Amino acid sequence: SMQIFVKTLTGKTITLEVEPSDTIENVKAKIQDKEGIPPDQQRLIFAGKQLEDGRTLSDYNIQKESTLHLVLR
Ligand SMILES: [Mg+2]
Ligand SMILES: [Mg+2]
Ligand SMILES: [Zn+2]
Repeated sequence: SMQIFVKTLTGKTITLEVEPSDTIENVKAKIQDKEGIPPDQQRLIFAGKQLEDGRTLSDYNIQKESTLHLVLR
């Protein structure tokens, strides 16, 4: 039942419920439910790296209570 956090540029904090197997595309689908940003307009960054829609959270060692950064495009 793992939680992660997404911070927008103006400091909003979105809490997501994810599994380490979830893909980044999944995470954007969850963010869309909460914020109303279509997945194609979302950039997610973690530890400096842009995250790719095909990889999973585990593929990036993103664990419980990690913070991802959300920027638009
Ligand atoms: Mg899931
Ligand atoms: Mg599952
Ligand atoms: Zn995509």
